[PDB]
Amino acid sequence: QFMQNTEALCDVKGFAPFSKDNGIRIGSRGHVFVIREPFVSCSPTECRTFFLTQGSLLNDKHSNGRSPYRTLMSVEIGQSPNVYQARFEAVAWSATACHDGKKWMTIGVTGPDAKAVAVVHYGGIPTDVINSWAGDILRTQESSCTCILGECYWVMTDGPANRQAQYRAFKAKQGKIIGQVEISFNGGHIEECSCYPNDGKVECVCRDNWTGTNRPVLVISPDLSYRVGYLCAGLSSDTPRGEDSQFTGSCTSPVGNQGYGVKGFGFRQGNDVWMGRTISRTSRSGFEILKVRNGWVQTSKEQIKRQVVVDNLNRSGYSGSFTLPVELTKRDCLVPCFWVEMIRGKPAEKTIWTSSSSIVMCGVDHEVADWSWHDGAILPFDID
Amino acid sequence: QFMQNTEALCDVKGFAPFSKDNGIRIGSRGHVFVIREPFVSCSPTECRTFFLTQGSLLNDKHSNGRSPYRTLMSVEIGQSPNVYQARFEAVAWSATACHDGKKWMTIGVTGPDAKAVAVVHYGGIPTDVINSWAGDILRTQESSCTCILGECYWVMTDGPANRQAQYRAFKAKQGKIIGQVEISFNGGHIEECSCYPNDGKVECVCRDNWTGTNRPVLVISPDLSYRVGYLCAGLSSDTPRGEDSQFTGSCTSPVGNQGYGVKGFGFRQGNDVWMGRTISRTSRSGFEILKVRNGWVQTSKEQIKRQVVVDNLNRSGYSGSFTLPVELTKRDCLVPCFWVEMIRGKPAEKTIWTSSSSIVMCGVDHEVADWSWHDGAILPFDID
Amino acid sequence: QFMQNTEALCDVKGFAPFSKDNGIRIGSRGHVFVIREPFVSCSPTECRTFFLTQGSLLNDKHSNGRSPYRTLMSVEIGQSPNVYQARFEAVAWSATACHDGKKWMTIGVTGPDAKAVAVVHYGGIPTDVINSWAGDILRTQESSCTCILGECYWVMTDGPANRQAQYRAFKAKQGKIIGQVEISFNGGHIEECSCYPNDGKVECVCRDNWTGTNRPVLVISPDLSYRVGYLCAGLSSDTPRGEDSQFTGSCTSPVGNQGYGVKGFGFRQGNDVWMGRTISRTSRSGFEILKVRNGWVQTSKEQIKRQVVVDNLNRSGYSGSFTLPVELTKRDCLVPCFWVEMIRGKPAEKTIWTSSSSIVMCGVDHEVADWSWHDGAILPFDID
Amino acid sequence: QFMQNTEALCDVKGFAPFSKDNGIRIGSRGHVFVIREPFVSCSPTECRTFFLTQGSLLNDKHSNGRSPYRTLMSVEIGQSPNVYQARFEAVAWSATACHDGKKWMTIGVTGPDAKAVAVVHYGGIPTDVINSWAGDILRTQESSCTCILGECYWVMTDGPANRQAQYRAFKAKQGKIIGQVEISFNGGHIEECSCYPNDGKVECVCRDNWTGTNRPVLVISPDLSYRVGYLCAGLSSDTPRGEDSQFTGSCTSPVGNQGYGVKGFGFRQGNDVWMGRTISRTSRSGFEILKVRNGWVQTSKEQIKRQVVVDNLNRSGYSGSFTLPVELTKRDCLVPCFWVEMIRGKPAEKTIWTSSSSIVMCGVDHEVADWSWHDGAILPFDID
Ligand SMILES: *[C@@H]1O[C@H](CO[C@@H]2O[C@@H](C)[C@@H](O)[C@@H](O)[C@@H]2O)[C@@H](O)[C@H](O)[C@H]1NC(C)=O
Ligand SMILES: *[C@@H]1O[C@H](CO[C@@H]2O[C@@H](C)[C@@H](O)[C@@H](O)[C@@H]2O)[C@@H](O)[C@H](O)[C@H]1NC(C)=O
Ligand SMILES: *[C@@H]1O[C@H](CO[C@@H]2O[C@@H](C)[C@@H](O)[C@@H](O)[C@@H]2O)[C@@H](O)[C@H](O)[C@H]1NC(C)=O
Ligand SMILES: *[C@@H]1O[C@H](CO[C@@H]2O[C@@H](C)[C@@H](O)[C@@H](O)[C@@H]2O)[C@@H](O)[C@H](O)[C@H]1NC(C)=O
Ligand SMILES: CCC(CC)O[C@@H]1C=C(C(=O)O)C[C@H](N)[C@H]1NC(C)=O
Ligand SMILES: CCC(CC)O[C@@H]1C=C(C(=O)O)C[C@H](N)[C@H]1NC(C)=O
Ligand SMILES: CCC(CC)O[C@@H]1C=C(C(=O)O)C[C@H](N)[C@H]1NC(C)=O
Ligand SMILES: CCC(CC)O[C@@H]1C=C(C(=O)O)C[C@H](N)[C@H]1NC(C)=O
Ligand SMILES: [Ca+2]
Ligand SMILES: [Ca+2]
Ligand SMILES: [Ca+2]
Ligand SMILES: [Ca+2]
Repeated sequence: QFMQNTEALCDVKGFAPFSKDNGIRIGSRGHVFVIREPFVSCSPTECRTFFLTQGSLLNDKHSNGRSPYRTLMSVEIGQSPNVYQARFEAVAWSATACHDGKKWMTIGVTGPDAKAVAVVHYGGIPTDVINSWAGDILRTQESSCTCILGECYWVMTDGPANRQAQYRAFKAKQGKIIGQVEISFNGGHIEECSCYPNDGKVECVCRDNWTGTNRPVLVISPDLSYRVGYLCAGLSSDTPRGEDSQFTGSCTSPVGNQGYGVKGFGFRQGNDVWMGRTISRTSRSGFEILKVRNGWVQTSKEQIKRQVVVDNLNRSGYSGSFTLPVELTKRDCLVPCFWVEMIRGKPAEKTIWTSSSSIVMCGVDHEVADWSWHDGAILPFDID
Repeated sequence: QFMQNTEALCDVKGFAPFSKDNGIRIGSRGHVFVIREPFVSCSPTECRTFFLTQGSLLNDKHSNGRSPYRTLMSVEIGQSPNVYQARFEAVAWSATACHDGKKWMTIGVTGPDAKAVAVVHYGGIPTDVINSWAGDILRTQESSCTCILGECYWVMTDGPANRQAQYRAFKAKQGKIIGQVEISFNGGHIEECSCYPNDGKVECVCRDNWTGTNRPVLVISPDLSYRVGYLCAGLSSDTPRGEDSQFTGSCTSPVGNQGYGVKGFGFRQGNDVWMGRTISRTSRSGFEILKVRNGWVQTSKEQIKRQVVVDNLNRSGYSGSFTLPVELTKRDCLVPCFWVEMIRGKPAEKTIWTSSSSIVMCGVDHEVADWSWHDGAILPFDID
Repeated sequence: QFMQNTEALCDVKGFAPFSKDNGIRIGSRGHVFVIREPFVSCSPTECRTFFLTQGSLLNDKHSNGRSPYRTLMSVEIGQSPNVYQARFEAVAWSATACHDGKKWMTIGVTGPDAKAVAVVHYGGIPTDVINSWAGDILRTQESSCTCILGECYWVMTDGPANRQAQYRAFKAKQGKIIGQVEISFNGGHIEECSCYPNDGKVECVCRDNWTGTNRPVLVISPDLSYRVGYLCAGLSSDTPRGEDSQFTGSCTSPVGNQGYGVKGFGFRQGNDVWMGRTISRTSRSGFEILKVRNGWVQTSKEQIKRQVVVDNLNRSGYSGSFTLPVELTKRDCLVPCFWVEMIRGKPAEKTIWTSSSSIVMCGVDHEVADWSWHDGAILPFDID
Repeated sequence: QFMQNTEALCDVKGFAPFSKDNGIRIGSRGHVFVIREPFVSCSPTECRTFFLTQGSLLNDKHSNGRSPYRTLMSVEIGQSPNVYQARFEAVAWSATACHDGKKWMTIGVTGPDAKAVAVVHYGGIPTDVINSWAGDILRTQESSCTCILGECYWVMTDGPANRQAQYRAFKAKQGKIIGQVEISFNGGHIEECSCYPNDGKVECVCRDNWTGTNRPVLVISPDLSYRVGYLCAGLSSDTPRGEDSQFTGSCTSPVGNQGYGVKGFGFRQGNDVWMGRTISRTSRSGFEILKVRNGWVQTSKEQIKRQVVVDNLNRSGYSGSFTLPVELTKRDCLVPCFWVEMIRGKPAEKTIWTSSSSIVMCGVDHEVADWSWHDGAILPFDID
């Protein structure tokens, strides 16, 4: 049976802690991959954490830091990314994964920068390929893809990381690419889309790495018509970004004139929006989630909820979205969840290596207090 | 199929050894979580050990000792709480878990002391939340919850650990809270209830951490009517406690005028009772189980059985109750079992860390000899 | 479905290598239990290796050598007895296990020498108990028990290890003891029986630790009538033993006037017999298997086959029997298999610890060449 | 259900990366077997990596280098050959394995050089044996065997490694040998065949270790009629070999007059051929795959595709073939895949040990760019 995933996303008032893997703490002694770019995706029976290894273990000389050793692997949600619980998925230095109700689809991108290859896998074997079409680091979401009615959808970019690039959406059935579309977005920039199903469409909130401090939004229909623009809200959710009091929103255009960025996410809540962001404006530190009234449709600054998940003295990193399927929840709507990556090590910290751990939160019908579920590893390590 | 668990508890004459995990011994070299608060709960197909990790491994610098790293995880009964066999359950510094016949329900409490959040999980995803209602360390059983006819029941406390607090019982179906009751117990104190099903009711034997050296008893009906009082028996089963020869029982009121306490358990046996206690009156050392004639209904001192499980030269700790379901036993009654936690390390011992291991015993129809299945680890460890 | 196991044992011409776990070699670096007394038993879907741990790991200070830490655990056949693949079965310093077609039955004996308790487990929970009836180390086979038509059978001893003791056979269904018999064997001694099904009976070949250099044989019928005596063959198969040229067989009585012994096995082959023995007469070194014409029924010295499995420069240890069920083989007969335990460490070798590894061989229809699949570990280890 | 595997092999234009296990990198710290001779084979539900351990772990003193410790084990494709994920298959210093749709068949050869024994296992138990028929290292493919319509086929050699030997093909059903044929190949030499199903036949491409720099080809029909010769193509694919510009092909006879060799593979593509080879002509370094027009039927030098997988500065080793079954792909043809073994350590490198890791590629309908997915371990290791 294919998962329909045609339901509305649930409207939620707060987010509760789902899991914490403690991967780095455990890796001081246990056998745990150096990783980065973790993400969560669910099947009808379980949620799993996916991650890009460096082909090396914490506290080993090989952790010394797009290589040909990076692989996509997965564990059950809340397990550390440890060697002896890991399932191999793909050769990959960029990836996305999702389940259609019947099997896991994973996409791993590997190969040379000038001519990369994305291998689509379905049920644990390779089934199709997409080669780079613009010759400049073909790359993808680093979070869950989205499956509706047995067809799965994802976004890729090829081109410069800091100026205009090219963006395509793809649709597959049972691991075969059956459609694609080029997304026209002159002046805009899309990287590392965080996508989820809502009302029979794929809604993605992405990263502008060129000039925008606000985030791109892309809404794809099953026939690959789409709409694209920027998240309307009058609060900026990229990093780096400027102060909220100097920010004016835009539904159409990049605002803030700053480079760089970080993968993040948001969720539509009718006309409102939940948006995540690092607490710091200049560095990947802290993590808060804000609900903004009419923030999906207008340049609103009307904050109605805020929750802190990692405090501002502690490192954060990427964040991303996924949903709980109704075959697990028995709800009439899709429950929205997110993860946060907490990066440790170089160059900010004096270590030879870099890795991350994660925390996962899911939408519930009550507000939840602020706290900090930070990484908690004690650096440097023995190897340093 | 839901488990009925409407049967009488079996009347048993002695307890036989079920498992011993040797977690600390194995942790001198293997990759094993620092834990405390282990417990056992069964499904129709297996028994599992649940435990609260410290987000760190034995013999690692992170084991140096309510943190945001503590997690609830589980293994099959008698496996050490090791990294590579562990199943992740919840973010938690207090917990309870049980199976309804179809899936595992777990509850993990995390967050700040002033405003904690308990996340209910069902079949490995979050499904409901209970926030602190009194603002002072919302907390729960640290042992098995109890499911009857597809509805599961547990006890929580919010308030002071050493004076009057507030106590509630909750009922859920498929991970959704469908009822709750405040337990009126003015002058009494309830913590860390050890509960089991008997004759279509939930019977719990708890810890009074305020003034009582005797244990509270709470009997909850499926409609959330209840009765509450103290275990009648004229022998005290908390620690610390006074000498038995200075003790007089009470069915209604705390006796002994001493603070502090330890999680323990008892089982009704018609009108008699099996009660566990540490052998020492002043410290968590040794473990014995006593059967007292009419001890459930009267202030009896008539001991009819005694069995030692850990001798008085060796550390003990918490203990708790669970039952074997009839779909495993094919009996006409629910078999009563208990576990004992054996704590090692600081402050009693000169180590930087604290953890525990466990032994599990089940009720049988013959008396079993005394012995000592103690922890057996050799301290200090390399890290110390 | 219960396994019938009513078929004749296959008549076999040689034995082929099934598995080798390399447990000690791997334990120089990996996380592997110190063990002894390994054995193999099969279900309709797989063969497993069972073993008695010391509650400690190789190369750790706890391996420094009937304790309360010993446990029965199991892995798939040919896996090292490593922590992260092990299934917990029982608290045990002596054990037996077997499958009835539906579930695993295990028996673990633990407790004090004067008053030990054997806990019967069935499908991973305790289900019955046998307490010591003579007050002197209740003990059992250390190899597979035998199930026929859904009823399982095993042998136990209680009493002195070096003079007359007492011996009982037990029958269980679904983990409940439904029958027992005392085996009258005045002047004889039975320990550590190696049993298998043949033609709807249980045939066991045991160890005489009192005066015999020949092995006891016990044949039990489903109704617990039995016959008992000694393996007829005019070659001695215990260790220690005398030279074959000074040996005369007996069907009825212990021969050779020597103490001590080692667990071993034999298989009836119509009127012939396969018998295992250490190659050395004085120490547990080497391992050979001999087929003797009419050796089951007469004091024959007519050797018709010989195969070496461990050469005489290498350590051996216990050996034992099990059979392959027809639901795995699709044969019309039960295939006979054996294992050999290869003990390493103290007192023979200069180490602080003692453990073993294993090799498993199964009966085939062709002769197989001699070789040596010895342990191969390099002692002492780092810990020594 | 038996797998038919009667379909044509798919005609493919390039090969995409399936997996990379990073076994040596991970083994610098993790618990990973010293191996060599890895290979991949698939069932209807998954692909697995098989490998011959040395009965020892990387970075341990036992890794110090046909022993009686070598075993055949397997993991899921892309897992390192680590202790705690490994499934035991056979005692083996040479091996082959394949699935018939219902169960795994494995063959492990062990024993003395003069009189080796090959044990056939089926569904995880031994089921038949083949003893050496020529008394000189009985040996087999070190890659996948081939199953068609429920019958499985493989090739073995017995005799000298460097002059004329003897070669047989065998057929089994459910682990029982039901047929065999001696392959007449006077003047030729066959070792380490790489076989796959194509159009209801078994096509194998092998290693000539006597005089040929070209590879033998053997095509076996289900009734054990066969044809044998050499791969026609006018490019040599063994190592060592001469320059392509001095090479003329032959369909019938060994060409190049050089000894030694390396296990490799090729795939028929109608009348064309994909052939793998090391990039170096003198050493096992680099790996490229070439498609040659009419290379199956004529001495063609017409190269139409080339892809590099390991560059020529990096070590390679053995390579081999397998196919994806239609029950995984839902295609109308069998997808061709190969693996490459990347050997590290002595004598080329200054270490006490030798092991390998692997990369796996599968046939797709687009060309894929050149890259290098080399081993990447940093030698020497701590133990050296
Ligand atoms: C980590 O690596 C440092 C840099 O080494 C150099 O750069 C790398 C990329 C390689 O090409 C290597 O060959 C070069 O030597 C070292 O200088 C340093 O020793 C390393 N540190 C530790 C603790 O292993
Ligand atoms: C264990 O920790 C001891 C105390 O350290 C101090 O307190 C903790 C809570 C942290 O805030 C830390 O920053 C402080 O330094 C140490 O003094 C001691 O080194 C540690 N021992 C070992 C063996 O790791
Ligand atoms: C192994 O143990 C040796 C003997 O120790 C003594 O006997 C044991 C049974 C215990 O009671 C212990 O308390 C006694 O100290 C030691 O002398 C020796 O250090 C140990 N060796 C190693 C390498 O750990
Ligand atoms: C590795 O082994 C070297 C050679 O040792 C000798 O040869 C082997 C086959 C055995 O017979 C052994 O008994 C002999 O001693 C050693 O000389 C060397 O120490 C070893 N190296 C390390 C680092 O373990
Ligand atoms: C190459 C552009 C890309 C998106 C901005 O840079 C990413 C940014 C990163 C970052 O900002 O942390 C690390 C990513 N692993 C990297 N992606 C790849 C494929 O290299
Ligand atoms: C906070 C009061 C509570 C019950 C008395 O104290 C417990 C006692 C403990 C103890 O007495 O050993 C340790 C428990 N982990 C702690 N519980 C929590 C949630 O912190
Ligand atoms: C206690 C008598 C018994 C049988 C002879 O001794 C056995 C001999 C042993 C041996 O000879 O190797 C080791 C066994 N683990 C031991 N059994 C127990 C339960 O201790
Ligand atoms: C014995 C001849 C054989 C085929 C040429 O040599 C092989 C070559 C090898 C090699 O060339 O790398 C290593 C193999 N493990 C070895 N096979 C066996 C069974 O020893
Ligand atoms: Ca930006
Ligand atoms: Ca108290
Ligand atoms: Ca004897
Ligand atoms: Ca050659």
